[PDB]
Amino acid sequence: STQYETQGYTINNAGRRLVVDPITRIEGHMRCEVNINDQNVITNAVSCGTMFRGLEIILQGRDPRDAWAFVERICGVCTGVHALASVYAIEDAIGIKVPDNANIIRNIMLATLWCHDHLVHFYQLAGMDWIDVLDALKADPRKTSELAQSLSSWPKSSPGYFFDVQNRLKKFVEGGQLGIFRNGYWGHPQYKLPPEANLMGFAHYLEALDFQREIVKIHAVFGGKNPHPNWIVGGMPCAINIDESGAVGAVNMERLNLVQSIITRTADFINNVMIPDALAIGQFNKPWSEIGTGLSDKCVLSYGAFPDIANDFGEKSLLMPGGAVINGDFNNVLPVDLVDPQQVQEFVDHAWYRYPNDQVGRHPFDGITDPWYNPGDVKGSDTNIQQLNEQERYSWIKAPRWRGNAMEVGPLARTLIAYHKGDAATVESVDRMMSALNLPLSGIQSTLGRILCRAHEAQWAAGKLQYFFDKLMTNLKNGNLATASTEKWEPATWPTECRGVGFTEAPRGALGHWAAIRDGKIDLYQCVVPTTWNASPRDPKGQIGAYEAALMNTKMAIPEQPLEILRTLHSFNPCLACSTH
Amino acid sequence: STQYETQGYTINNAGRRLVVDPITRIEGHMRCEVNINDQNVITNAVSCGTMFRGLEIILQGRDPRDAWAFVERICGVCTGVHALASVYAIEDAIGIKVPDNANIIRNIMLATLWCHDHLVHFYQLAGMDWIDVLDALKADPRKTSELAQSLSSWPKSSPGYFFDVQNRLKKFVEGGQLGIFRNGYWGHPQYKLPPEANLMGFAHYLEALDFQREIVKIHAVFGGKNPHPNWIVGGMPCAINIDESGAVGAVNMERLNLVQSIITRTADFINNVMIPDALAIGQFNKPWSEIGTGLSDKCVLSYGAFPDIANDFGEKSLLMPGGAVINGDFNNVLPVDLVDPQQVQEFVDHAWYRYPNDQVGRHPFDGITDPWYNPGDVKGSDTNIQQLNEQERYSWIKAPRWRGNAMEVGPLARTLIAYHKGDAATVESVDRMMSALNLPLSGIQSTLGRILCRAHEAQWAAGKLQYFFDKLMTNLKNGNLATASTEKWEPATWPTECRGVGFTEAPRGALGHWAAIRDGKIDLYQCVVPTTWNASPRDPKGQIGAYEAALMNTKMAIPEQPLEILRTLHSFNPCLACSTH
Amino acid sequence: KPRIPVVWIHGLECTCCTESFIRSAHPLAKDVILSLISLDYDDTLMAAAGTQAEEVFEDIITQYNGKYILAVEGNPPLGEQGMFCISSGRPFIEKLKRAAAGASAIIAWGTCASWGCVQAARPNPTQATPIDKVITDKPIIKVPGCPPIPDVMSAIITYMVTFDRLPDVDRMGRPLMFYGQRIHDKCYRRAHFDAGEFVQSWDDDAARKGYCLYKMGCKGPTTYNACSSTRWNDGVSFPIQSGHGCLGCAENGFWDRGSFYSRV
Amino acid sequence: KPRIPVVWIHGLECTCCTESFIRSAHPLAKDVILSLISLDYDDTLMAAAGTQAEEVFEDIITQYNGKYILAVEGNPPLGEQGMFCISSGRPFIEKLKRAAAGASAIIAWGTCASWGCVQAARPNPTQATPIDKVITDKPIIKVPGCPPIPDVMSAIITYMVTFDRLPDVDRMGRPLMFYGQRIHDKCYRRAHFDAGEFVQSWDDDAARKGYCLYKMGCKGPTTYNACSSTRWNDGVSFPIQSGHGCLGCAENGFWDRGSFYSRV
Ligand code: SF4
Ligand code: SF4
Ligand code: FCO
Ligand code: FCO
Ligand code: SF3
Ligand code: SF3
Ligand code: F3S
Ligand code: F3S
Ligand SMILES: [Cl-]
Ligand SMILES: [Cl-]
Ligand SMILES: [Cl-]
Ligand SMILES: [Cl-]
Ligand SMILES: [Mg+2]
Ligand SMILES: [Mg+2]
Ligand code: NI
Ligand code: NI
Repeated sequence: STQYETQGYTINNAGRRLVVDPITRIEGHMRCEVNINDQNVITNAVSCGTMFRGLEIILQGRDPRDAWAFVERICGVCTGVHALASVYAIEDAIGIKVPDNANIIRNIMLATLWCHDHLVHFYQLAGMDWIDVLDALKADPRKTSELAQSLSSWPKSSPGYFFDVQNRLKKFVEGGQLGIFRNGYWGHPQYKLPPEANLMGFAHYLEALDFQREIVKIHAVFGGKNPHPNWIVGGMPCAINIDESGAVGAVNMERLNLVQSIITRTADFINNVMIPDALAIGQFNKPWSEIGTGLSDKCVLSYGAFPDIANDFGEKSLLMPGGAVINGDFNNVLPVDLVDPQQVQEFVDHAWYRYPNDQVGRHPFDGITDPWYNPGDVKGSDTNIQQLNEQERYSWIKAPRWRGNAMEVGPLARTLIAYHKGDAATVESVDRMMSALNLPLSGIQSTLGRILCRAHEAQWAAGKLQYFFDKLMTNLKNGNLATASTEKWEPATWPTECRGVGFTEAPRGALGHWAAIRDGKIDLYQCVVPTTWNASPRDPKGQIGAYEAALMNTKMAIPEQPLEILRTLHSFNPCLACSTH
Repeated sequence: STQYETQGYTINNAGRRLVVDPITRIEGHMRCEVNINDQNVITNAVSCGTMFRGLEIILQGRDPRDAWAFVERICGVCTGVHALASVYAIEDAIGIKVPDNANIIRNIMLATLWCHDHLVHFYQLAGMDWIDVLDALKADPRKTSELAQSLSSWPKSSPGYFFDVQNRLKKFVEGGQLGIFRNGYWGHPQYKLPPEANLMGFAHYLEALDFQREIVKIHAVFGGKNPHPNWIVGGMPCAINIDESGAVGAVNMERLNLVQSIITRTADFINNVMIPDALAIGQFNKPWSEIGTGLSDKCVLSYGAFPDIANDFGEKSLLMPGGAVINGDFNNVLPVDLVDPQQVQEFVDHAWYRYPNDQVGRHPFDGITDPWYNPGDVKGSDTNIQQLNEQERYSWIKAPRWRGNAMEVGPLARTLIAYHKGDAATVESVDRMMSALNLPLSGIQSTLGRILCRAHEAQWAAGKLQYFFDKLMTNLKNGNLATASTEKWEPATWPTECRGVGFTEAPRGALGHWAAIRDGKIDLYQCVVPTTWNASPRDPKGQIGAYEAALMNTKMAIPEQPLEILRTLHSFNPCLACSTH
Repeated sequence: KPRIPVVWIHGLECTCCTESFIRSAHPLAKDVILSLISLDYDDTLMAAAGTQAEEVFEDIITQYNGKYILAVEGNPPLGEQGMFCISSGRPFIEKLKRAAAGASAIIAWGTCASWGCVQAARPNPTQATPIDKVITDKPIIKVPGCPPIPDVMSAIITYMVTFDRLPDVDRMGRPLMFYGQRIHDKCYRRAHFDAGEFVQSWDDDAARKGYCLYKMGCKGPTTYNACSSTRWNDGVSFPIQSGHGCLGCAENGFWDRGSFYSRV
Repeated sequence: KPRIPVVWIHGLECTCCTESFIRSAHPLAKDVILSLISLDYDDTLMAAAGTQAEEVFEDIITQYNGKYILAVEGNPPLGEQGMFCISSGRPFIEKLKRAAAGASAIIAWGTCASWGCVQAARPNPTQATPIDKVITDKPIIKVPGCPPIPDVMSAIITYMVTFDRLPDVDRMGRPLMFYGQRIHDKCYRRAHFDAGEFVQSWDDDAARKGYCLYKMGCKGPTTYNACSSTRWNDGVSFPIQSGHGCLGCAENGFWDRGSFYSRV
């Protein structure tokens, strides 16, 4: 065994090795290993992406106009965000400006996705780390109703409702067909909710599972379908016609009325179900404001998102701020440039890829995706990994760094960036949230904080949906209907050689696509995706990424039952298909 | 003035005359006049249908296959029932037997209509007679929550919900634009609910207004649209294909799944919202179990409905029983024959029509619809009526009688018939309802009883929807897909001369269509509709119809405010377009 | 802020358009009534009856003279001195004329108000007459269909409220947005029409594959409406999708163009 | 009364088919899980992880050997000895084979499991291979699309549960009920195709009237699916209705049939 120091941590692979493979309640394929010391505290953590498809290789030779459709299939969970980044990248390369309504509609598509993804993550992915479903069978329905009514105005709170939910769970479990609940961690000492809160939470899990299907009807109106809506280079294909013959063939007043109806219901659900539940989880799990900090008090990154001025990706336009903090210096939020080769770089010295020199990082315009499965001495064989060898290559995920620093991305990162840039809404929301929990600001830099920030962002996004919808309707009232620019649709209009970057804030964090076009075709297409950052393996300096850092120093109550590991990993909302592409 | 005796009433038109024109919260055009004595007690009541269109005339010379589409437009509230009666009548005439699935789907169409119509009537049409909307503004939301939760398991009951509903109403009325609530009867002494029950009921009025739109999606699947779905002579047009190529062009598993989802939701709403609200109205308005009896303790009529054995309209097949009671003898439920010329007859001595002898009744196969607007010696003039003259012709509604007896039809009539025939489900339901109210069985024979029975019937129909759906699926599992019989579709296959009767129980009562076909065309088409019975004018013996009888002897608190009249009339769910056709 | 006053009157009709309206999915009819308009008179839904209802009618058309929208469902009969439809003891047409005189604009809901519908089919016993043959001095927007599609009705209303103007209309006064194209020009069975793939008898193999209904009498080729695109009841179906040809119910005179089962 | 055991495994994939499944409107996915099936293993939704999840897998496939349905999303890569997709330290294909051996039947959800989908597009870096090329001794129902329609997925499940049989399939193993006809044979823009009425550039006047997308590259004419009939997201839309041609996403090899914007 060995030990070394990095980023304030002592990385020590002595002691018992624990493996969690598969990680479940994530998208895609992940393996995690840790070492624990004699006090059952994690002294080493290893994040491993266990899948690869090679979209960057597949994209070569494609028509740039088609690229969005291919890269959309990086992920069906964060569906649409890769298409958005792609059309932004290709428009940046060629020099295309889209009409205002297309920009507004794209912002609606992104905000819709934030609402959907944040909601489903909270309940269906992370929720069972916090809610003991089986313990809900012990709840008093009247006390559940009382609890719910103390937390929210949400209508669905009657004792008979909670009894009916409980009884349905009882009948579901009674024959032993526990389905998704089988062999769970129920009863673990870290489950701290009382039975009534467990029943309330489980009821809400079911309500959210039903309701989430409605949110994406917005994507169906503008994009045809969800998952995987359609887009175009030059704007959106959903032509508008309000008051002319043939409006039946276009986005018309009835279609817009449907969108409005979904927006209102989405905001209502997030504000009255998700928000109170997140605050309740916080109230009953305050120690988790001190667990899983990782890089969130060191290094955080946002590219920013939601340009409100069409075709302007600068600070005055982006409604979600960008910036970087390093070295724990939150008083100096630094600007990010995605073309600067000294800023974003990816390393592969601990990943299953070939570079000509694996000791250096490559900016994505110089990126290389040459897969090389080479695990070295695992305990086992090449087809039987018993223990990854984290001293050599151990993942399908590349290691991104920013100016050589390991960064955390995502809701917590964004919230910190906006807070420290002095965004007033963010400062007021964060301060009021932490006050309600009677916790210091530093409590947000934690596993609990990641959950709270994601919930808050769903509220923010639901508000922005209405703002964007209103902006669209204002344009329509002024007779501005355009949804596509086609001056540069034809390849004969394009530069012979050009390159571009498309960037945004996906639900999980900072997303970039770097594209180079030559002779009408994609010459290079490199993606660096939020879970690539967060789930990153080590670099030549031995620096650890966000997941590994967040797991470090964590106490496990029961080593064989990885609930604490799952809680912290799930708080990042891992998307492994995204991470590897 | 004059006075005479009929049916145990003293009909006396001395004293003050009150006119209610228009009657609102009904379908179509009605005028009601009463005389009241010094004691503010009604001593005379006059029911007038104030519209006519002439469908029976318009149908002459049409193709029998088209008739359903014309007569469906008798009414958009009880939409579908006239189509059903029509296809029954034409099939009866020609000798067509439909496949079992077509019969099952027709039964589903009818049960769906019962659920929809009964729900909307309870809240949107009758509800404001019982619920003081403005008094809801004085409710305590917590006490409203407690009341709702004591009555039902329905989820939507939080104090915050009731506060939100109350605040929406407060905002609605704050600008002085009271809309449908303007100049109502709010504060009348007959409004007996406490404020919390008013708020509960008003919240439910809004929930029902929203929910009702869902119910009719069943009509859209099988019938294309609602209002006014499509039908065919020979079965239904909605061909079924579950497991073959081209199921996308037919009723397939996805369509049937949609139907099942609506059935479950409909039953849930009826059982957990409508039923407890009907009981609550009962609990707070028990004196109305002794008001508005009318003919319901004397003479009631059902034709029966919902043949479970396809093409068999007998007693062993009809799931909703038929029969007649006269002379108050509920020990003698008599069989009804719609071909017998001595049973159903219509009189016009007090209606705006010509007969060769207006002192006799005509069975519908001998029916005549020859409009004759002749109001005679009115107060006012023939185009400016101040008072109808009920001693001569006073309505566009013909006067149906059964063996010369004036009958009540509708949910209360059916309930009494089924109860006294010993239908186990009916006896159990009625006994439990009246036990919950601590009222004798005779309490159902009243204005309150009409409302309670309608709510009962909605629960019955929602249960039957599931039964019929399950029967359909059993047929499909057995490979029985047929939905149309076409061997007698072509006119050359029909008898040169034939006649038929189509009958059912519409939401408001006994419906019949009598059709004669000659040389491929409609020679006669006569309709007798439930509100024709109930809203009937007098006959040559001076016998009064159900509305006029139910209004007799009613005390009015404030003569200028017709709340008691409205309560009793609305309890029948008047459909004036139906009544006059 | 105050909501636009609306007066909704009913002539000879079956009430299908009112029922259609309350089926709206987006916006819900509840939200139209509470938040978008002020539905100030409507016999189907209002609390007041009789003299109290007459007082509402008078008060609203007086206080908001020149400023209300008149919605009309149904039509006036000219026969029997108008007394085939009586309101407050007088011919309905008198109420129509009084309501129309104060209105800023009139919406003729349905084929009854637009054209005549079933009561005007041969031999038209009551001499039922569409609104625009009686009211000749006001803008009338025709929204035909028996009834019109629920979400078409609500989209027209939201258009007017949002954009603060009447929809643009064709030469017959129908909103171009929903009545500019024929059913047959947006029908999902058109592939089958073009291939000569037709239902020939009910529930034949063609019917079970969703073939075209032309030979069964479909009037889609001559009918302007939104049923094949917007569809009915929150997009669930439309007549053709459920296996029956279009009757032509949005078109003037559709009852008297021959049998529904005779080819266009 | 026991529910049928289902094991849902995931190879190389994007998870769109699982997301599509949870969009189901009727039955709700909640009600499928609670009442219709026993979803006994599923990495996306299950509580257990790691060794606890491996115990569930082993227990179910042993206890219910010969009696469970295997749902597969995604596909196995043959490159790098299968280690482009690793499950419990070993190639995914090993887990696929173990799960398949005990199954009574296999549902291949999506174009990935059916054909290959995006990872199999040129130059297929991982040698991603569809399930039926690996598992050759079991009934496999292919339900293609990227992803398949939510209510198609749930309709196929309810068919199997209600009728206690596999759906009848075409020569490629696709259910006839939803894949028997082409998109273009039930497309509501077919009138425009037949009239030569085409969108020529985005947001042109033709686009604003809903003209046919053939000249914009629509692959509807060669694609079998239910999108133009059943539609997406509770009947709200489909690709063509919202203005983009069909990509062909239900068809084998659709990524490599030329540009999406080049004509069929
Ligand atoms: S079903 Fe009717 S509207 Fe559709 S293609 Fe055939 S004829 Fe035209
Ligand atoms: S839009 Fe596509 S599927 Fe529809 S008619 Fe045109 S080519 Fe065919
Ligand atoms: N959110 C999201 Fe998916 C990831 N990581 C992307 O981009
Ligand atoms: N119900 C109903 Fe209508 C009436 N009366 C009919 O038939
Ligand atoms: Fe909609 S009232 Fe019904 S009949 Fe044809 S439109 Fe008229
Ligand atoms: Fe639905 S996992 Fe998404 S990529 Fe095309 S089907 Fe695969
Ligand atoms: S009958 Fe009417 S509802 Fe539409 S499909 Fe034809 S215009
Ligand atoms: S792209 Fe796919 S979703 Fe349907 S419309 Fe074409 S098969
Ligand atoms: Cl009126
Ligand atoms: Cl007409
Ligand atoms: Cl798996
Ligand atoms: Cl493929
Ligand atoms: Mg990359
Ligand atoms: Mg009659
Ligand atoms: Ni993702
Ligand atoms: Ni009626």
